[PDB]
Amino acid sequence: MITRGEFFMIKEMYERGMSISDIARELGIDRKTVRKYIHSPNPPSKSKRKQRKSKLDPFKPYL
DNA sequence: CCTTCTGGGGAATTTTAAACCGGCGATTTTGGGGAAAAAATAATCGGCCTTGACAGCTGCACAGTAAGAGAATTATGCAGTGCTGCCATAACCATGAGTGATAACACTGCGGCCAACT
Repeated sequence: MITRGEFFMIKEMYERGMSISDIARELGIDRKTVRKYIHSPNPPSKSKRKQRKSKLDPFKPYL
């Protein structure tokens, strides 16, 4: 979940010719994570989750 | 008057410094698996801050359009009646097939009789 700026920085510094491992060191990210993000379309910073059960569900129709 | 010393130059050789390229040893990095920790997200909890309402109640008036409710009128479909013709059914006889009936034995249902308890 590296933010827009983090992903932009990773992609740019990698494409400039800078080595990937020291890129990860500089940005404080795991080498596997950085390498995976190298070949990625756009910055991933969103997680989608659907609704979940609550306590007032059985009573909701009655209310 | 003569001899010896020295110096310059061209060629041959040697050594050391520098740079490249290859080989060898070390660390790094990538990938996968397992555990631990952090953070993010959602849900649930308590509580503070702020304000609306409760103060008789709302039914009516006008505007225009549309609908509808009741009564009178009209159209139409059903019904009723008479006369004639055609189709259906019914009546009889014959023959075949199905079912209700009859005999016999076995099992079960109902009515008459005896006994036990209150």
